[PDB]
Amino acid sequence: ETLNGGITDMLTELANFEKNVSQAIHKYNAYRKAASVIAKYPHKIKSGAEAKKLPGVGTKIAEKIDEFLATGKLRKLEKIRQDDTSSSINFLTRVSGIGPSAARKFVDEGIKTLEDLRKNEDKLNHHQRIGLKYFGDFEKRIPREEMLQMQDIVLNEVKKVDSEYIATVCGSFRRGAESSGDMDVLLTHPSFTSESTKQPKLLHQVVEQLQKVHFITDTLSKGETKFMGVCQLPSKNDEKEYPHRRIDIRLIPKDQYYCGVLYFTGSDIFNKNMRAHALEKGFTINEYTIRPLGVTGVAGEPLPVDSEKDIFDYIQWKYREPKDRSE
DNA sequence: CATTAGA
DNA sequence: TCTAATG
Ligand code: NA
Ligand code: NI
Ligand code: NI
Repeated sequence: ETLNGGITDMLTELANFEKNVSQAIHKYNAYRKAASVIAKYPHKIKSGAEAKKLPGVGTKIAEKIDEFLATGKLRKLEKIRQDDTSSSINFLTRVSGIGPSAARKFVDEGIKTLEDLRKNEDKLNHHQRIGLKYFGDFEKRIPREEMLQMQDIVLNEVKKVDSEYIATVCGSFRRGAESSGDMDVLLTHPSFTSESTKQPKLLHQVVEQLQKVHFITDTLSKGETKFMGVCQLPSKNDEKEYPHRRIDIRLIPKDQYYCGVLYFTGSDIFNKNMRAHALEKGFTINEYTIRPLGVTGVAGEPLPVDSEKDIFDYIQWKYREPKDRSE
């Protein structure tokens, strides 16, 4: 957590680069397990040789570790940091819609910057285009103050359309966060579950709703179970307009809400820990359900859930307010 | 880890 | 169809 920092950080710096600027899936894959295991080791790596005893640690990384340890740097680490092409790749990546593949592609073309990106707006797809348009807002944080306003509106229309609608704004927001990065909206309806062969319109209704009243302004990707867009708060009585903010709505079988609800609510660790618990308590938890464990090794049979409580009761745990779902 | 776009 | 990119 801190005695192997410099090792874990450089190593990750190492991993990410092969992953991105290079196409070395394995190397990359190599750098991460080590940085993973060099992470769990309870003592101060004092030498490569020392490290080396590790699993996944070979001659290459170890050699590396000696250099880092000896001198407070790595050349391999310094050259790349310096490298313009590689730089650029990391940057271009920042364009929502922009992935390593395309970032590499734009580069060879000579598209390095932001401006280079604009000047060839033609070269981008919708997504990337959108992203291009809202790069500054895109990167900005979401004050809960606003998260407050946002949610308001959204349950509003949701309701408006059909009163049978269940919207919940999940994630860090849900957990009290003073700030967020995009809103996540969990959506369900009775009239939609596990079997009941869809009702794409269900999602459909609501997205339309939001646009209709101007909350929704763009479309990043619209599917029959997963929308992904952008949004904006009606810029007041002037002098102050709201920054474009990402958005995502998702339909779900009413019979698997809460797990997902629970799940998407985190925290990652809260989840992981609770789930870990369910295991002892003879259960299995995941994003869509809750099945009791059969000694045979495993088992199935999704237990009925009506609320965040049910899952709790099941694994006979203390109800934890989302506030305190931190871990 | 699944959904969407896209070519 | 596969491959990319988001979450
Ligand atoms: Na990106
Ligand atoms: Ni368009
Ligand atoms: Ni979200």
